Amino acid sequence: SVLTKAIVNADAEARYLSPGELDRIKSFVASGERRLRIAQTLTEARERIVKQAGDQLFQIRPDVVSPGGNAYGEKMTALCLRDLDYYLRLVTYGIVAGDVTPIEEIGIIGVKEMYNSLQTPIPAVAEGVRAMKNVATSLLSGDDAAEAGFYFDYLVGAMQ
Amino acid sequence: SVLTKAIVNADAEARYLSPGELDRIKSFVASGERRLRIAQTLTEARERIVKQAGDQLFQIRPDVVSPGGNAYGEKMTALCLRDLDYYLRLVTYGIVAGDVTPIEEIGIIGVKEMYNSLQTPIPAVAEGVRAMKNVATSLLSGDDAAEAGFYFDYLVGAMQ
Amino acid sequence: SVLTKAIVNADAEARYLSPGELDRIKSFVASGERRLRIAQTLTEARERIVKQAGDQLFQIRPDVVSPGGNAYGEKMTALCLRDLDYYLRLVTYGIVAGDVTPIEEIGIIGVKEMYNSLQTPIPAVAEGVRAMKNVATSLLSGDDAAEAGFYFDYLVGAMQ
Amino acid sequence: SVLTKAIVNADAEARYLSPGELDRIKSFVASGERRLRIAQTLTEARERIVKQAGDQLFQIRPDVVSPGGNAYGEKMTALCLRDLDYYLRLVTYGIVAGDVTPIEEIGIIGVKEMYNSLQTPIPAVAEGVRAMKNVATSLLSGDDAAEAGFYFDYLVGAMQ
Amino acid sequence: MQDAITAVINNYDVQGKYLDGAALDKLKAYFTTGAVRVRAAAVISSNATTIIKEAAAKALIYSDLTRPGGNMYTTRRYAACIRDMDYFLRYATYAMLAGDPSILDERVLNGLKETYNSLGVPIAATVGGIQAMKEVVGGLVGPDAAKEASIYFDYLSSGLS
Amino acid sequence: MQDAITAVINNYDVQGKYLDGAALDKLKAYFTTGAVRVRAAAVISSNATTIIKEAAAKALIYSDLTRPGGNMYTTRRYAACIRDMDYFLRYATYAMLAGDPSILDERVLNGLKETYNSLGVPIAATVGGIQAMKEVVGGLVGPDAAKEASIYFDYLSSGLS
Amino acid sequence: MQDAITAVINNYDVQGKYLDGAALDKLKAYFTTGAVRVRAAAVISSNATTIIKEAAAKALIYSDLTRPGGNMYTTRRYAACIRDMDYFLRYATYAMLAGDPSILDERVLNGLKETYNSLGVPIAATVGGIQAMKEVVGGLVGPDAAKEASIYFDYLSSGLS
Amino acid sequence: MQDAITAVINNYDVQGKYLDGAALDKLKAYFTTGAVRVRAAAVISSNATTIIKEAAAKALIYSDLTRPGGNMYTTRRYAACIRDMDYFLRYATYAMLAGDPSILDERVLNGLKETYNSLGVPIAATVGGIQAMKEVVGGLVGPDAAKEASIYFDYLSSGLS
Amino acid sequence: MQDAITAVINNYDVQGKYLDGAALDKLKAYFTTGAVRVRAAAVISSNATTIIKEAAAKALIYSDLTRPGGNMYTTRRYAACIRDMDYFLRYATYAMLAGDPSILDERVLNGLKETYNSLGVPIAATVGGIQAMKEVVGGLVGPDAAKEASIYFDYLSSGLS
Amino acid sequence: GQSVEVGVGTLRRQLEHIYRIAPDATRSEKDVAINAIYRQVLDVFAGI
Amino acid sequence: SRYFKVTACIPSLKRVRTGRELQNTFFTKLVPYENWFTEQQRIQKAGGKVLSVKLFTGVQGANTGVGA
Amino acid sequence: EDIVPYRRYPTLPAGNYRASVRVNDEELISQSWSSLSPTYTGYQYVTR
Ligand SMILES: *CC[C@H]1/C(=C/c2[nH]c(/C=C3N=C(/C=C4\NC(=O)C(CC)=C4C)C(C)=C\3CCC(=O)O)c(CCC(=O)O)c2C)NC(=O)[C@@H]1C
Ligand SMILES: *C[C@@H](*)[C@H]1/C(=C/c2[nH]c(/C=C3N=C(/C=C4\NC(=O)C(CC)=C4C)C(C)=C\3CCC(=O)O)c(CCC(=O)O)c2C)NC(=O)[C@@H]1C
Ligand SMILES: *C[C@@H](*)[C@H]1/C(=C/c2[nH]c(/C=C3N=C(/C=C4\NC(=O)C(CC)=C4C)C(C)=C\3CCC(=O)O)c(CCC(=O)O)c2C)NC(=O)[C@@H]1C
Ligand SMILES: *C[C@@H](*)[C@H]1/C(=C/c2[nH]c(/C=C3N=C(/C=C4\NC(=O)C(CC)=C4C)C(C)=C\3CCC(=O)O)c(CCC(=O)O)c2C)NC(=O)[C@@H]1C
Ligand SMILES: *C[C@@H](*)[C@H]1/C(=C/c2[nH]c(/C=C3N=C(/C=C4\NC(=O)C(CC)=C4C)C(C)=C\3CCC(=O)O)c(CCC(=O)O)c2C)NC(=O)[C@@H]1C
Ligand SMILES: *[C@H](C)[C@H]1/C(=C/c2[nH]c(/C=C3N=C(/C=C4\NC(=O)C(CC)=C4C)C(C)=C\3CCC(=O)O)c(CCC(=O)O)c2C)NC(=O)[C@@H]1C
Ligand SMILES: *[C@H](C)[C@H]1/C(=C/c2[nH]c(/C=C3N=C(/C=C4\NC(=O)C(CC)=C4C)C(C)=C\3CCC(=O)O)c(CCC(=O)O)c2C)NC(=O)[C@@H]1C
Ligand SMILES: *[C@H](C)[C@H]1/C(=C/c2[nH]c(/C=C3N=C(/C=C4\NC(=O)C(CC)=C4C)C(C)=C\3CCC(=O)O)c(CCC(=O)O)c2C)NC(=O)[C@@H]1C
Ligand SMILES: *[C@H](C)[C@H]1/C(=C/c2[nH]c(/C=C3N=C(/C=C4\NC(=O)C(CC)=C4C)C(C)=C\3CCC(=O)O)c(CCC(=O)O)c2C)NC(=O)[C@@H]1C
Ligand SMILES: *[C@H](C)[C@H]1/C(=C/c2[nH]c(/C=C3N=C(/C=C4\NC(=O)C(CC)=C4C)C(C)=C\3CCC(=O)O)c(CCC(=O)O)c2C)NC(=O)[C@@H]1C
Repeated sequence: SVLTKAIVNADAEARYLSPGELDRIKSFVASGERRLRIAQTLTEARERIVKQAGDQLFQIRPDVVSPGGNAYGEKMTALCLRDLDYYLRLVTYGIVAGDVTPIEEIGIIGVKEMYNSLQTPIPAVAEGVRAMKNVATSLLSGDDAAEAGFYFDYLVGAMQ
Repeated sequence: SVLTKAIVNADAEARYLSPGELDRIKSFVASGERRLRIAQTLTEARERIVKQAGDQLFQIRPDVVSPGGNAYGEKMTALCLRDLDYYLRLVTYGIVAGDVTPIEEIGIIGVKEMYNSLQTPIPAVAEGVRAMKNVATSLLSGDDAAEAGFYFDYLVGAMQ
Repeated sequence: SVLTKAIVNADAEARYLSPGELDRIKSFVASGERRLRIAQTLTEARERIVKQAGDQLFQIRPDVVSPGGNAYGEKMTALCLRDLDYYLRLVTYGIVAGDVTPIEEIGIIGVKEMYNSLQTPIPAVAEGVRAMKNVATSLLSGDDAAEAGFYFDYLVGAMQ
Repeated sequence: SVLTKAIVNADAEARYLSPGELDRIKSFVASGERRLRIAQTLTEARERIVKQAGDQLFQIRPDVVSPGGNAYGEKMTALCLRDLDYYLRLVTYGIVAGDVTPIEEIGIIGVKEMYNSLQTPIPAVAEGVRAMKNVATSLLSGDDAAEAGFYFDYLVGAMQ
Repeated sequence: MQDAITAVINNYDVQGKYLDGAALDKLKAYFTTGAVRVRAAAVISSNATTIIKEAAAKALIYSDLTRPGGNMYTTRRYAACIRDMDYFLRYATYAMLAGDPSILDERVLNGLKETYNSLGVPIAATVGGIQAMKEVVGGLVGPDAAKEASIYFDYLSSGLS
Repeated sequence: MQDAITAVINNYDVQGKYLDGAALDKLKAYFTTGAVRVRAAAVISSNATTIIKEAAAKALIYSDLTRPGGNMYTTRRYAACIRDMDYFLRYATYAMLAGDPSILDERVLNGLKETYNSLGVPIAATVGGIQAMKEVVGGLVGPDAAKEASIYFDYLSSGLS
Repeated sequence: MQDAITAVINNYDVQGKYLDGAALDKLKAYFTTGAVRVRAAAVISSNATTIIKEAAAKALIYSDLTRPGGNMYTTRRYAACIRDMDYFLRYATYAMLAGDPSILDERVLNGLKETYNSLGVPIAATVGGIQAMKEVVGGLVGPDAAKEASIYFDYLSSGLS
Repeated sequence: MQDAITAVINNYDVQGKYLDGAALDKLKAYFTTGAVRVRAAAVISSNATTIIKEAAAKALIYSDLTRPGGNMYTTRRYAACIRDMDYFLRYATYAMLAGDPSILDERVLNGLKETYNSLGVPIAATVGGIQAMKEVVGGLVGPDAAKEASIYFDYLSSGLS
Repeated sequence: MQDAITAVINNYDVQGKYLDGAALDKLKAYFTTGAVRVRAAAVISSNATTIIKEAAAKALIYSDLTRPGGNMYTTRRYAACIRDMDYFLRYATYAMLAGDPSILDERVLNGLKETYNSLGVPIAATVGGIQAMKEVVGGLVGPDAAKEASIYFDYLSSGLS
Repeated sequence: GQSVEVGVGTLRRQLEHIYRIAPDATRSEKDVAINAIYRQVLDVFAGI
Repeated sequence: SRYFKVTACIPSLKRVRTGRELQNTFFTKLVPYENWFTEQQRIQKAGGKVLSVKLFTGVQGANTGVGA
Repeated sequence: EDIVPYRRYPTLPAGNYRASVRVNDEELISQSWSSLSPTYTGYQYVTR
């Protein structure tokens, strides 16, 4: 989280937390209630977001649901939907944590070898994440929607 | 400033800025005019805070203005008051910058070696700075007083 | 000592002793009886140097035995005298050793942190050791005194 | 051996064997029976080769079997002959291996300090190895003579 | 290491679960405790040397530890002991900020007892100094953060002991 | 390196002056344009590889540079050029975020002209690729930060040329 | 490490013996199967990623290991497991080429059991995966090198178990 | 480096000559002044920080060097300049003990000039400080070692200028 | 480590005692034998390789150690053995010069027994060789330093065994 | 007058970091520390 | 091809370093045979303690396939 | 043992400061390692 990042940066120089690294903690604790509300709101609409994002992803890239596609078949599409649910959970984790830090260890480092050895389209996963971002921003206020879209764009660059 | 500390980490890790860095920059930039108004009062009371700080410092320990003291003599006392004015200026710089980069690069690195060469009591200088903190906090609203007290606290901690 | 440091570079280079190291050790063992007589005279007289050094140091800087000074208390001045006794002993050890490494590993490296924690005037301690040097050389012959003063002003230099 | 060298390089670069390494392995396995025949011939002629090499070495350098010679005397000469037999065994080992790795680990590294401690002439050992090579090539076909002489010249260079 | 938020996130990720109200109240508690920790941390930063100068006086110095034959004897050992003491103070501050002793376990207690046994350091004396700083910090910070500060010093003392 | 705030603070430190109305006006001028810089930076970070792809396709590739004997010929040189492109983009993002060209002056432009002259790199092609990523950046970021992002790309192109 | 030739050479050099008929027979026995080892190694190198993919599909994935709470859970742990499997494949190929499990003992099995115990790695699942890779390799290589490939996979599985 | 003795020894070894009357005369000339060099070196070692402080007071501080815009200004530059003065004093002591400016050329003078030009250090002010420190050292040592101590300081000043 | 002088100094510094008559007598006893120690060390340094050569000829070589199956067989292992012999000789010379086995304990025997156990080196053969150079050094040095030289070789043999 | 940057930079001490590895301190910090090793030894000034 | 598994405790007795230095003092590490000599001898030249060693990788017979 | 190396710019060796500042952070790496595809340097332009 932001606290972990600041503590790591301070410990690396063997000093105490400067004032420049305390106002950020104050801002983080101030925005914590809004971040928790955003994460709970995203968690309430988890199934609708996943289904709608999957529909948009399939419309945009029908090749994946084609015979030569990684997600060809009912169970292969269910696995894609479960992966989208995993990434939505990771996004809500990042939003509550305030820093993206856990998401790196959870699902972006090694994700290239994930989808390479599973032969899955990483750009298709990116499009699915973008559809999830659209569905999420459709159910939030402007500042909450922008705050969630920051982490969604972070994932879209992270599997890039 | 906050920008320098948020950019040096990104340059060290060879990556674009993380969302925690972005929204910490938003706390910093949103608090900008308030930071300016906080620093303006201390500049208005520049030569008025230093005089009261000197009296409290000399009341707490008068031996520095004693014949065996480092500040004995009118010009020696004037030099000490000028150093206190220097540190007040650095405190205003740090308050407007939002971090401690200017204060650190101007007046805390090598300060121990230089004051040891001059044989000046560093613990005495710390109390002199704390008197400035009290005088400054007497002239500000509570939240702004705490905000400036964070930088005075950092100076006192780094001085010892 | 001499054999220790020479053996240090000898083992660093993985070789036997050079002729210069050998004749240097030869001169060292040649000067041994004079060194022993030096240290013997000081350890024999050890107490008068301690008390006269304390008196001279307090005369030069009475602020240490002033109310805001580090040496108020009979037991608190006893600690300063015991420190002087310690440093006189280390001077005798260095005199018999033929350089200064036991002195450094006993009371030189870390001594600045030592006295900075206690907020004791390091130049005042150096003044005390210097005043110790004069009353020490007062009880020695012309050539004995210079040899003792070499280690005494070594301690004076190392304290600053 | 060639297999050992190829596997070591492949593991060091963290990859499978290169086409060149595969081709050299194929060539070595093709030449294996010829190498076995050459080694069998040298093993069968091990004693006469050692005797003749000792004879040429003694004719070339009588000083070694002179009073100021390392191999002066019957048992000092027998030790030199046993060393020549050891080198013949290692030469056969290298010829069957296809490289010089066993040869090295067995007698070439440390041999300089070996004959320095024993005060034995390394150039004289090289000359004995050369007369040994002449005797060995006297009992082999031209291609096999060249193949054995490559290892013999490797040994001659190693004693240098 | 891991703060409260990261610990909760990791514990829920290990089940693969979205965050619920039970973890939400725990996060709310830390968000309520945020300001007092920040205010308490700066005070310790300002009075770090002063805090050390009293715990050492009340627990270590003026005893056989500081005399010849003591572990704290000689300037090198005294400087090392005070540097260790500052290490404990700073990492206790980090633990009190992060709301978890994970960093204390990761960066201080790991191998410290074995190194101290190898070097002859008095574990009882170190625990006494840690408790002395705990008393001093509890006095300085006030009722608001005294317990929170004290629990990590107790954690360090228990880990060493 | 320095940003706008540290630049003004240092510029008054060198004169030994307390910060006044002009300095605070410069500071508030930096603060008011804050959010556009981060939104440009976040969009740029999300669209980095697309920017490099579009810049290469519209400024370098499908030419004699990629054909044999050219500079960009061979996979090694192509990877080197794309890495340099990404480097320039990232450091221009840093300069835009900091509001200062000093980061580019120290960590990018220093010796690059002479090194490219020694290695045979096409400076005109480099400037064209820089302008290409500047165009794609102005397109992506929108009206909020397109101009601000454009100034530092122009700075890099001018420093190289 | 050591191959068959090096093993014979060291077993004779420890006795200080010239090579005799028995050692010649062992050397000839190794030489008679050189080409089949080369072709099997080439096939394995050409199909390394495919063998790992089908081995993972048959033994590891679609289970609790890839779910939360599984050792294989999360992309980092998954890539660690598959990188270990590729290590197993490459070192099995090395052992098959050299005709000796000395390299397998030296660079793979040494401490791997204790490492997996400390990390929580499922030894049974790893054995199942390596056995699946052995089956796939035996299918791919053909009759000429099936047993030669399978003996070193069984050696690795026995060392792990 | 080399002293007078080593310089004569090398100057005779280059001709392959045994020591003659002239070499013995030079050696005797150096030997006759050994004690004064040791006394001056011990005095300088004892008064090292005091000499630096008075040199700074007479030559550097209370000027534009110590105000905003001076090279001495700011704590880091103050510490750097005093460390430079300490280096000069130590190497001057080495030169006086060795009776040869070869150590000054090898370990002090090379690189220092253009290093100061690149850094912006005022060479004239440094030379003036070195000369004032020379005056203080000559005052402390006495007539016996005054000129022999002064000559190496003039060597340093001439090498800088 | 420590010599006789430093050992006495530390043994009194730990007790907080000045140098008394007993310490002066111990120091005088060490001082009276200084020249003979220097002579023995110079003789051993001048005759280093001869001592190791004769010790090897008397205790190690012409045995099963130098033949196949031996630990000292092969040029590399023989080099290791004679390098160890030379190190034992030089450290014994240092111990005899310093009048204390502290250097032998700190820089020779620390972990050497377990290292030889792990490597397979013969402890009894090494002890016999060490006794061999002990005999040779005792023969070379003469009555003056024979016992003092021999005591540290005995110390090395006792520590190894 | 000469400012802070006119001295020996102000960027070379900020730009230098000390990485330990901290054996039980998370894959992200471990990867950053390892990437620093590459950027130091085998230049890789992109850092990856 | 031989890697010792060694464990040492090096006490710093010259500087009193102010930052970290725990892993630098107490550490267990694999070291190759080629450099273990200099590593051990540096350890004992720094007043260190060689608590434990292991052979780990190589064979104790040696003299072939060893000096790679 | 346990920290990654970094740029230093030493001071003590009397010229090592300027040598270090020149060798790193003032001069980069020329002379690309491979000798297979030399650049003919005649095409600096990408006009189309
Ligand atoms: C509370 C006052 C204490 C005190 C101070 C004291 N200072 C000096 C002399 C100097 N102080 C400075 C200071 C600075 N230079 C910088 O760049 C900065 C950072 C902004 C500072 C703070 C300098 C350079 C000097 C040297 C003189 C000069 O400025 O030209 C003195 C005089 C010492 C002398 O020998 O003349 C004193 C007494 N003394 C005390 O006792 C107080 C604790
Ligand atoms: C939008 C869906 C895309 C897609 C996906 C797809 N995935 C699989 C199989 C797996 N996916 C995972 C994923 C994860 N494990 C983790 O730890 C994380 C981080 C939280 C993730 C995202 C795993 C482990 C598997 C393997 C099976 C299992 O879960 O046990 C498949 C099936 C592939 C197959 O060969 O059967 C698919 C198709 N496919 C698309 O076309 C979309 C782009
Ligand atoms: C109150 C002081 C007590 C004491 C301590 C003491 N410690 C040492 C030496 C070391 N202590 C450490 C500690 C740490 N390193 C770390 O990184 C951390 C956590 C971040 C810790 C806690 C280490 C590594 C050493 C060894 C290296 C060094 O000296 O720096 C010593 C010196 C021992 C010696 O002389 O060899 C002392 C004296 N001694 C007391 O009496 C107190 C109880
Ligand atoms: C669009 C790309 C153009 C191009 C580039 C090109 N560059 C190289 C090689 C190097 N580039 C650098 C760059 C830097 N060093 C630094 O310090 C910085 C800033 C911090 C930069 C940007 C360096 C050091 C090299 C050489 C070492 C290396 O390869 O990493 C090459 C390779 C040339 C060769 O093979 O010799 C190319 C091709 N070429 C084009 O045609 C484009 C216009
Ligand atoms: C008479 C020779 C006997 C013998 C010895 C032998 N020793 C080794 C290996 C080592 N010896 C050392 C020695 C030292 N460590 C130290 O710190 C110092 C002083 C600085 C010494 C003298 C060490 C560390 C090793 C291991 C690394 C190395 O080999 O250099 C060996 C080699 C064992 C092997 O082949 O692996 C031998 C053979 N062997 C005999 O048969 C004699 C009795
Ligand atoms: C005396 C001339 C000056 C002075 C001294 C002073 N010292 C103390 C307290 C201590 N001094 C030591 C010293 C040493 N420990 C060592 O191992 C060595 C090396 C041999 C030394 C020199 C220590 C450890 C202490 C702490 C108490 C203890 O020994 O257990 C004090 C008391 C400080 C206090 O706060 O009570 C004083 C006053 N004070 C002066 O003014 C003189 C210049
Ligand atoms: C064909 C079977 C597959 C395929 C290929 C494809 N390539 C490009 C474009 C380029 N390919 C290269 C390649 C090289 N440059 C080199 O120096 C070397 C080493 C000798 C290689 C291999 C380059 C430089 C380009 C860019 C254009 C240019 O050469 O100037 C394309 C076009 C991509 C586009 O966006 O237009 C394609 C399609 N595509 C497939 O699907 C096949 C598997
Ligand atoms: C994969 C089939 C199974 C599995 C494995 C797994 N391993 C790790 C971590 C490590 N694996 C190693 C491996 C080796 N050490 C060696 O010396 C060699 C030979 C060169 C090997 C193969 C090591 C050292 C580690 C730790 C360091 C590292 O990660 O690189 C993990 C990750 C554990 C973690 O998250 O910390 C995993 C998952 N897991 C399964 O479920 C499979 C049965
Ligand atoms: C012969 C051409 C030259 C020569 C040799 C010579 N050697 C010795 C004694 C020894 N030689 C060895 C050699 C080896 N041991 C090994 O393990 C290997 C690797 C296979 C070799 C080569 C050894 C160990 C000895 C010591 C005795 C023993 O083995 O038990 C001597 C005797 C020296 C003495 O002082 O007695 C001699 C003379 N002398 C010449 O003149 C030739 C040039
Ligand atoms: C002091 C009287 C004046 C002054 C000096 C000043 N110097 C530097 C920086 C450096 N000085 C050196 C010098 C040496 N290195 C050597 O090895 C030797 C001989 C053994 C010398 C003399 C070097 C190399 C540097 C650069 C590295 C460093 O800064 O330490 C500074 C500061 C540089 C900076 O801030 O970056 C200063 C201020 N300044 C004055 O005002 C005096 C006139």
